[PDB]
Amino acid sequence: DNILYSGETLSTGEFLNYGSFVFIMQEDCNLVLYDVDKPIWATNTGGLSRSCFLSMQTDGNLVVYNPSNKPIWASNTGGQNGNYVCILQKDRNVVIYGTDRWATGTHT
Amino acid sequence: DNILYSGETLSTGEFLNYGSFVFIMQEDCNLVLYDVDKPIWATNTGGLSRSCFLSMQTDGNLVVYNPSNKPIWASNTGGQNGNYVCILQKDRNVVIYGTDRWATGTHT
Amino acid sequence: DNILYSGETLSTGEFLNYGSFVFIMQEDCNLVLYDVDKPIWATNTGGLSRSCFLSMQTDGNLVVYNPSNKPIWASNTGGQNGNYVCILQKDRNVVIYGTDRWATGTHT
Amino acid sequence: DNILYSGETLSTGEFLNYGSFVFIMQEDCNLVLYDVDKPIWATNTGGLSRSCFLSMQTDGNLVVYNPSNKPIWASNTGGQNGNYVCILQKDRNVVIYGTDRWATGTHT
Ligand SMILES: OC[C@H]1O[C@H](OC[C@H]2O[C@H](O)[C@@H](O)[C@@H](O[C@H]3O[C@H](CO)[C@@H](O)[C@H](O)[C@@H]3O)[C@@H]2O)[C@@H](O)[C@@H](O)[C@@H]1O
Ligand SMILES: OC[C@H]1O[C@H](OC[C@H]2O[C@H](O)[C@@H](O)[C@@H](O[C@H]3O[C@H](CO)[C@@H](O)[C@H](O)[C@@H]3O)[C@@H]2O)[C@@H](O)[C@@H](O)[C@@H]1O
Ligand SMILES: OC[C@H]1O[C@H](OC[C@H]2O[C@H](O)[C@@H](O)[C@@H](O[C@H]3O[C@H](CO)[C@@H](O)[C@H](O)[C@@H]3O)[C@@H]2O)[C@@H](O)[C@@H](O)[C@@H]1O
Ligand SMILES: OC[C@H]1O[C@H](OC[C@H]2O[C@H](O)[C@@H](O)[C@@H](O[C@H]3O[C@H](CO)[C@@H](O)[C@H](O)[C@@H]3O)[C@@H]2O)[C@@H](O)[C@@H](O)[C@@H]1O
Ligand SMILES: OC[C@H]1O[C@H](OC[C@H]2O[C@H](O)[C@@H](O)[C@@H](O[C@H]3O[C@H](CO)[C@@H](O)[C@H](O)[C@@H]3O)[C@@H]2O)[C@@H](O)[C@@H](O)[C@@H]1O
Ligand SMILES: OC[C@H]1O[C@H](OC[C@H]2O[C@H](O)[C@@H](O)[C@@H](O[C@H]3O[C@H](CO)[C@@H](O)[C@H](O)[C@@H]3O)[C@@H]2O)[C@@H](O)[C@@H](O)[C@@H]1O
Ligand SMILES: OC[C@H]1O[C@H](OC[C@H]2O[C@H](O)[C@@H](O)[C@@H](O[C@H]3O[C@H](CO)[C@@H](O)[C@H](O)[C@@H]3O)[C@@H]2O)[C@@H](O)[C@@H](O)[C@@H]1O
Ligand SMILES: OC[C@H]1O[C@H](OC[C@H]2O[C@H](O)[C@@H](O)[C@@H](O[C@H]3O[C@H](CO)[C@@H](O)[C@H](O)[C@@H]3O)[C@@H]2O)[C@@H](O)[C@@H](O)[C@@H]1O
Ligand SMILES: OC[C@H]1O[C@H](OC[C@H]2O[C@H](O)[C@@H](O)[C@@H](O)[C@@H]2O)[C@@H](O)[C@@H](O)[C@@H]1O
Ligand SMILES: OC[C@H]1O[C@H](OC[C@H]2O[C@H](O)[C@@H](O)[C@@H](O)[C@@H]2O)[C@@H](O)[C@@H](O)[C@@H]1O
Ligand SMILES: OC[C@H]1O[C@H](OC[C@H]2O[C@H](O)[C@@H](O)[C@@H](O)[C@@H]2O)[C@@H](O)[C@@H](O)[C@@H]1O
Ligand SMILES: OC[C@H]1O[C@H](OC[C@H]2O[C@H](O)[C@@H](O)[C@@H](O)[C@@H]2O)[C@@H](O)[C@@H](O)[C@@H]1O
Repeated sequence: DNILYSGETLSTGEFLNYGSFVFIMQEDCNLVLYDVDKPIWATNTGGLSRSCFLSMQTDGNLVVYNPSNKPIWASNTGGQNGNYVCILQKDRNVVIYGTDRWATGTHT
Repeated sequence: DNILYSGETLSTGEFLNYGSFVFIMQEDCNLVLYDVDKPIWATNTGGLSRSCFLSMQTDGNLVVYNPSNKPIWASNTGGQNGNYVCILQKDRNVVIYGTDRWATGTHT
Repeated sequence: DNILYSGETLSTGEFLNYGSFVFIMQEDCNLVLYDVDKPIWATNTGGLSRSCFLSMQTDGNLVVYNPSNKPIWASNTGGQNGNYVCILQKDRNVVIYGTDRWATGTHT
Repeated sequence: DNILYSGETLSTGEFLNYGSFVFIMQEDCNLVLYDVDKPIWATNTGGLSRSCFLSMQTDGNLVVYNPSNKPIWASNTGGQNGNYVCILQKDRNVVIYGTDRWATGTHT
């Protein structure tokens, strides 16, 4: 999938993907955007811990947590509580949008 | 694709899709969300014109336009100018989120 | 997903999808190919049973089974035992190909 | 897309993708299967030419050609003329299946 919704987490080894782009939460705690095999962007936090998870929070903050729940890296975009999405876009940009402004209200 | 970015248009017959969900801009100008063959939601504007297109504007407004560029239906969420996305989500909700709060800045 | 591999089954309500095309195993036991809301092809076996499942067998036969495991419809392409795939193609054709002729051998 | 149909070609830089798997026809003429950034399989023909293209032929043969149309590598599965598909499967195997055994005949 190419979208991480607020309230969701990407566990170790999990990722967002689109075409040849992979945004992965690595086991060495480095969050990396790859274009095939080339690292395009990273949090540069590899080695600081093991088995981190990525959380797209309801306050709009994207945070990498270690098992002890200490924040290793954050987008520092926390703020208003609502619904947000982190998207790995077709143009290779990873963007956080929010909050929701309109909906059809057809959610199950 | 399941995302319509601001600055984009879905021409007549074009759509957003995810699994069995299809959000289509029909030729009879009705914008309909289908779950397989069942209409789940619609703007109920079929017959009011022919060959309409759907525009996700930079002001956050989702508008259905007829060829003469007159708005047939709108979400009425127009406002701040920026970047927005209209997503046909995995939970079957069609939602508009915006503006962008953070990005890796890796866009080509 | 747009591929049903041999050894797999699509339970009631499950489907293959690609763009606006949905090949679904309905609860009324009718196997239907939809292009948005229009039925393009069907086995025309709706009502003959309830809760059927679709099986892409290892003998290359695509069979619709009722709960009592009696074949309601079949492609009648059963034959050589091997690996087959039933694909809902981008050109809107649903095709069974097989057997395998070559592989990288990189399966987990 | 995760399927290369017979009669199609993947030009230089083009690829098949599924999840974190990328089967790419590189500009250095090496055909490589990547699992994120790790090479899982390759034809090991990098440097033998520039700007090769991958062809899934109607005779069931998968061939890497250089601009001068000389075969750099082949699966050597050429044979019966018909319809074939090369699939980058969900189980990380890249497999060629063919020929077609059955179809709904709903192709546009
Ligand atoms: O250009 C962005 C960024 O790229 C490089 O950082 C990304 C790499 O950071 C670390 O070196 C690792 O996390 C590495 O990950 C690979 O190696 C790991 C250790 O062998 C392995 O566990 C992983 O599976 C993966 O293969 C990242 O690829 C670096 O150039 C940065 O300076 C730069 O900002
Ligand atoms: O915020 C007040 C509201 O909170 C609690 O309900 C939360 C749900 O409210 C609605 O049903 C939806 O907004 C639902 O979320 C869906 O729609 C969103 C956009 O409309 C979208 O962003 C989500 O992804 C999802 O599809 C909320 O989850 C509850 O306490 C209510 O009583 C209260 O009024
Ligand atoms: O429950 C939501 C909504 O569903 C129904 O409206 C959707 C239908 O609206 C019109 O009837 C048409 O636009 C129809 O579209 C189909 O028929 C067209 C005309 O034959 C055809 O051109 C299209 O390709 C399509 O097959 C929509 O499906 C209705 O029950 C609403 O009351 C209700 O709000
Ligand atoms: O707004 C001021 C800015 O406007 C003009 O540039 C617009 C581009 O600015 C950045 O490069 C990006 O924001 C780019 O959009 C990409 O990133 C967004 C999030 O960062 C994302 O929502 C988009 O989808 C896209 O990936 C903008 O397009 C120009 O006049 C600048 O000089 C000026 O500073
Ligand atoms: O052109 C192909 C084929 O189309 C038509 O058959 C498909 C329909 O067959 C039955 O009528 C039903 O299975 C129907 O399914 C819909 O209705 C069901 C009952 O209301 C419902 O449970 C399903 O969810 C679905 O909405 C199929 O759509 C028919 O014209 C054939 O002659 C023709 O061969
Ligand atoms: O047929 C003889 C063989 O059968 C049993 O092994 C079956 C597996 O054999 C290989 O490992 C693979 O073929 C594997 O299937 C993978 O590759 C196929 C193409 O190579 C592909 O179609 C499949 O989808 C899958 O990716 C088979 O599952 C076993 O009894 C062996 O001892 C015996 O030699
Ligand atoms: O385990 C499979 C296979 O892996 C390795 O071969 C794959 C690599 O082969 C060559 O080294 C290159 O084609 C390389 O491609 C990368 O480097 C290129 C040159 O810098 C660059 O142009 C490409 O974009 C790409 O980044 C492949 O990755 C090797 O270990 C084999 O022995 C082994 O069989
Ligand atoms: O082989 C004899 C036949 O060849 C020429 O027609 C080729 C087309 O024939 C059918 O229309 C289809 O098979 C079509 O291919 C579609 O269906 C295939 C399975 O049925 C599938 O594999 C393909 O991907 C495609 O969807 C062929 O392309 C022509 O000379 C005919 O006159 C002649 O009888
Ligand atoms: O080290 C990374 C950042 O860690 C902290 O920010 C994370 C926290 O921010 C907000 O308090 C909430 O969103 C919390 O849920 C979240 O954990 C700060 O120290 C920040 O400055 C760091 O950049
Ligand atoms: O008939 C549908 C709506 O049409 C108009 O709104 C559309 C316009 O809204 C803003 O002015 C901008 O976003 C424009 O680009 C857009 O066309 C209004 O009449 C509204 O009340 C209607 O609901
Ligand atoms: O009624 C549909 C078809 O049912 C039977 O064929 C299904 C069986 O075919 C082969 O025997 C095997 O592949 C079995 O696994 C499969 O169930 C036949 O009666 C056929 O004539 C019908 O068309
Ligand atoms: O060097 C790779 C292979 O090249 C040749 O095979 C490719 C040719 O095979 C069949 O003749 C047809 O499918 C042709 O279209 C195709 O180009 C052979 O030399 C083979 O032995 C090599 O392995």
